[PDB]
Amino acid sequence: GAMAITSKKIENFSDWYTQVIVKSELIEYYDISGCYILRPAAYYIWECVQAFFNKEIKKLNVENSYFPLFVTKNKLEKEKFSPEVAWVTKYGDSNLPEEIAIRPTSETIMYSVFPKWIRSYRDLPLKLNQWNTVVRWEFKQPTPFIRTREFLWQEGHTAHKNEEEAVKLVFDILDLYRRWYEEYLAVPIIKGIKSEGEKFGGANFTSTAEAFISENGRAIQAATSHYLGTNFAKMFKIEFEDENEVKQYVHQTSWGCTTRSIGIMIMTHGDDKGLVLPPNVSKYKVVIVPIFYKTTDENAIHSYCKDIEKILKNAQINCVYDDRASYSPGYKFNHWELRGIPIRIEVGPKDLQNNSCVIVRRDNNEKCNVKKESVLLETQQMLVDIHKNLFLKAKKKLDDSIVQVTSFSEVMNALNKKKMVLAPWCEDIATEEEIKKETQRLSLNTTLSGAMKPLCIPLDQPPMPPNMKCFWSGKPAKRWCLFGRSY
Amino acid sequence: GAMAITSKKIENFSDWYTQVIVKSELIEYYDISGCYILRPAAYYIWECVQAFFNKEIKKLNVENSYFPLFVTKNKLEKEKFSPEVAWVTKYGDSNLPEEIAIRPTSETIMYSVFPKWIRSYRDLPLKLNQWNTVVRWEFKQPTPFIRTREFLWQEGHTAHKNEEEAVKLVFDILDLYRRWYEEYLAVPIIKGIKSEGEKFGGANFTSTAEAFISENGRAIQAATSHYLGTNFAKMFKIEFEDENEVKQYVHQTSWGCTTRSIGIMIMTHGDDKGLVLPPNVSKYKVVIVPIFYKTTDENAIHSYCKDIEKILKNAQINCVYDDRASYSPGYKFNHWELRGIPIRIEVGPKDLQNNSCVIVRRDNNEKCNVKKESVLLETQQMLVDIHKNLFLKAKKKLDDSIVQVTSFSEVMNALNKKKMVLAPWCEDIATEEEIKKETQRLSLNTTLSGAMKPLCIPLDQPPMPPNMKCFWSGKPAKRWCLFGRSY
Ligand SMILES: Cc1cc(N2CC[C@@](C#N)(C3CC3)C2=O)cc(NC(=O)Cc2ccccc2)n1
Ligand SMILES: Cc1cc(N2CC[C@@](C#N)(C3CC3)C2=O)cc(NC(=O)Cc2ccccc2)n1
Ligand code: PRO
Ligand code: PRO
Repeated sequence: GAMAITSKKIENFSDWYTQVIVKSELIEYYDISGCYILRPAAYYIWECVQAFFNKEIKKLNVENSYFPLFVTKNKLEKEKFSPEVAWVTKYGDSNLPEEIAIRPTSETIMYSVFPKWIRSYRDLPLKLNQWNTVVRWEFKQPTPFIRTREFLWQEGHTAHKNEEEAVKLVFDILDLYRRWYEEYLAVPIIKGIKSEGEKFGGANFTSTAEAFISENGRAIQAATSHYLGTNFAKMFKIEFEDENEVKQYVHQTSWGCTTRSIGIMIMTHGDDKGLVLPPNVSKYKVVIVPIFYKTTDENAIHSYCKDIEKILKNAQINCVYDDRASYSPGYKFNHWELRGIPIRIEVGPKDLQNNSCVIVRRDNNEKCNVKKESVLLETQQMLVDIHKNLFLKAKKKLDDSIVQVTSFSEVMNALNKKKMVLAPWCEDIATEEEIKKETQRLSLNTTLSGAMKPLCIPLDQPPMPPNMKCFWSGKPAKRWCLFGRSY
Repeated sequence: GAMAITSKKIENFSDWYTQVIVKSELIEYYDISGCYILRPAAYYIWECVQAFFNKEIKKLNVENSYFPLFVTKNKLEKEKFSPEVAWVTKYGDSNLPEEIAIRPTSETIMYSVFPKWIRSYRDLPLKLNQWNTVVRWEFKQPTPFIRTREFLWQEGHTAHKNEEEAVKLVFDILDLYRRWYEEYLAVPIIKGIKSEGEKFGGANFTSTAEAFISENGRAIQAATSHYLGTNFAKMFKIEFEDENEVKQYVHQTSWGCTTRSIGIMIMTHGDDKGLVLPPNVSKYKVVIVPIFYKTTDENAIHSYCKDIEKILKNAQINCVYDDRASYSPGYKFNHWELRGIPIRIEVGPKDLQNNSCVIVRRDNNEKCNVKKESVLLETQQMLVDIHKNLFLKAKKKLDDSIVQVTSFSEVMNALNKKKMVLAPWCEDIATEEEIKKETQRLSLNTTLSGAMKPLCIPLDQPPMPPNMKCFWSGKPAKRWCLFGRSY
């Protein structure tokens, strides 16, 4: 009975995951499949990254707005997601006069009105962002945080007078996403360009951040930044009069990150005692647990712990003193380890008379004795050191998951050691499907598809030797590409 | 042509309103009726009040969460909004296996899972809040901000071990709503209790803040705080084991405020030059406009204005220097008056050599000469004074809209001078419909209904004389009640 996780992360990944997100109180399941309740501990992470991203995109002059949840068939025909689109058809027990659709993304909704806001070069750039939810009602297997039917995200859309400005903003955003994942979630990502078979519909190109879950060998797209060029401008007639009084199409970007980031964080840092949180996204940085070794007095210990609590709160470090008289210290240790609190301070009589206390890190369980008036400083530093540790332990694990190959015969082996492969590729779009269908075929060897897809063409390219040929088709290769199984 | 408003507020209210919200760039209309785009200037107000409310409800230990947008028929039967509920019935061109509903409110969605979170008195109180959007797909006439089919709001839900705690939280929330409207929107409200015909379905009682628009004589409900008692607990089986090991029902509250607050603010402070913003919800507190009286040099004036801009930004007062070479100073004055900026600073050559500048308040258009090194301080104070002025001018207008009456014969007259009436009332629910139907009948005398409804029973009650009888039914009266036309 007790608590904790009954599956080990390295042995039954999927069940370890569902156990962790339910018992850490991040998530509640719901009676519609693919929909989940975000309880306060998870919503707090989202609020944290929201504050960071809002502050960074105000420096780029992006402004927040809110657009409607619904779109008409009329405006949806200008883009001619068709099966992922949910249709509202009645109110109460009577039918609507015209059925309407719930947004899977806000391109058509927003660009239906862009033309009245953009008429001349004086109106550019236009830079909008929304924090909202979208609905993609697919019938594949959902995964909490990772792939859901309704999810929270941010979506930004910009319009510029030329291509250079737009592309610069695309890559500025992509580095903001790098920081979102590193400075707050302590998660390393790889920047790259999607192949033509995988880019956003209507984009000129799609840039992307990719993460990897090494325990089950799967890549996950972490965020995207599309250069749309003038494609949507042509569809929606977003013209402006330039400084030579010539009509031009705007050059557009759109970009998005979702609550999938939370999932990625859990899958990277979680362990067999459960959740591990980077301090910057944990509401409580410290939990103080008292220990009464049948002590002659509770109240010296109560007094001491609340002294430590006010030391910590005066310096704006939010913490909690678990003084519940009903539970034992061991119960409390596990209760807060499962909920991911980064630092635990224990005081017993032994520590009280040495004017000391025990500090325990949640990441490596290393315990340290520290004098009372030293605790604040040693807490601050150690919070910092926890982040770096999490990050670098994840960074190493990312680096050691990429096997460089030059022929298809090396590929299946690497996939079955739970790796991605970096391979020379001709980038012809037909080969994408072929590679998918062959890797799946040779996967006869755990609920998700064995196909390997192109994940991204890394921005950091290794040199392409002179006559190096494509690992799949034998044609002359153009670039190095990442392939792997994904979510 | 030019710009501005072609209708005066006191003569064609509804058209003045639509002109103001479109031309101040608060709102864009959409091709689905009753749905509106919140452009950045309006969304900024919402973000402001969001920050205030988040900080205040964290002091009450309310925690933010996110629940799904959809509910099943199954969970919707436990509450047996039926016509306001939109039904999703297909994805793409295929039908869903079971149709699902979009939330008009989250009671049934959240309380379907409350029972697994509340099992014992140790689990109470439970305090949740959501920032989200809801859909009420009615076929009455929509009004931007005021009554829409999709709107943004906050909804809080709490569960307590007894009635006293729950009721205390109800009225704590109601005073937070009072502060939201006063300290940020500079809008006075009246606190009261809804009559039994107007309270939330399933509530024990509904407390409410009401506002009044004196230019067209209409009350608007500004926010609500419901004491649900154990009604929803009985429906959803939210039981807990108390400290005497007896099974008890939780006592619940729910409470909400929407973007209707923005509308109320516009209707209170707007004038014939357009929008008037309280500084605390304006992104730009100050706009600096340069004036070149055919000056021998632009650049002394450019230098001076940017000096003033850095004085203002160093002290964290966000402002904008309108240096567009194309437009005249008069154009710029109207451009920023229409957009509601509270303070305008003008510099011409005359002012530059006196080392002075002109400060103009947006509320009363009063202009004042001020020395350069004095500007910061005189800006700060004047921002403050603008708020109080707006508030008290609105407060007076609220007070002078209530006529106290004792018989029905006085009522129609007061309604036609655009007043509310405070009347002695027996509070029998039947009379509600009767009073509605009679006032509408006698309204033959501008697109909205002439019926007068009970708005609220004020918390601030005048004394009820000994044998005072109900103004409608002649029965002995119980309390004083506000009645009027509403939105
Ligand atoms: C939670 C989450 C996230 C995301 N996506 C999309 C790509 C992206 C990135 N990068 C967004 C564009 C920015 C991302 O995170 C997508 C999703 N659901 C789905 O696709 C639908 C679905 C539902 C159930 C099963 C299978 C599929 N669910
Ligand atoms: C913008 C906004 C606000 C609010 N409501 C509700 C009461 C409340 C208060 N207090 C909320 C509970 C807190 C409020 O603000 C309600 C609405 N639409 C509607 O009723 C539906 C509708 C749509 C078109 C025409 C006529 C009616 N639209
Ligand atoms: O869904 C996507 O991938 C793009 C980026 C956000 C809006 N549309
Ligand atoms: O809609 C209402 O009036 C209540 C308060 C927020 C949730 N339900």
